[PDB]
Amino acid sequence: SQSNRELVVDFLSYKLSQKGYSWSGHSSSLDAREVIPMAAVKQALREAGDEFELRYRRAFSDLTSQLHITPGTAYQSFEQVVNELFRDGVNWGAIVAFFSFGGALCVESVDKEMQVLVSRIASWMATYLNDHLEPWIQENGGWDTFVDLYG
Repeated sequence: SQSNRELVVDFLSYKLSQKGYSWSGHSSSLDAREVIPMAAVKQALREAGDEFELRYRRAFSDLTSQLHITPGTAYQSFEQVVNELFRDGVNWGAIVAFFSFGGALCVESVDKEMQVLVSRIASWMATYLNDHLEPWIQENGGWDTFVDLYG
């Protein structure tokens, strides 16, 4: 899904900019599956990832330090480490923790001067979302529901 790549890239750009860095009248019909506009998915995910970042100073330290992310890291290690964010199963709060992990991974790579990692990390996130999370999402009321719940 394109829309998921668009979510990833928006959330990351947002987080990088936030830390001072850089990435580099018609409604839907009812038969549409998401009738909620993408802008509002994005806005809600931005806010929730911001809120998640404020509650959890700690998180990912074991996870990011398990990762030891370099230009040699494969997707499979990222995947393994992300699986642990979902150890107890998928729910919307763990989806926010995932995006937030990706964001923190990006900020860390630009800090250690490995800009090249940004689009890889995004790509791993699109892949993870599409392989692993999107099937749960589209069976749990879509990003429409996520906006309902957090927006």
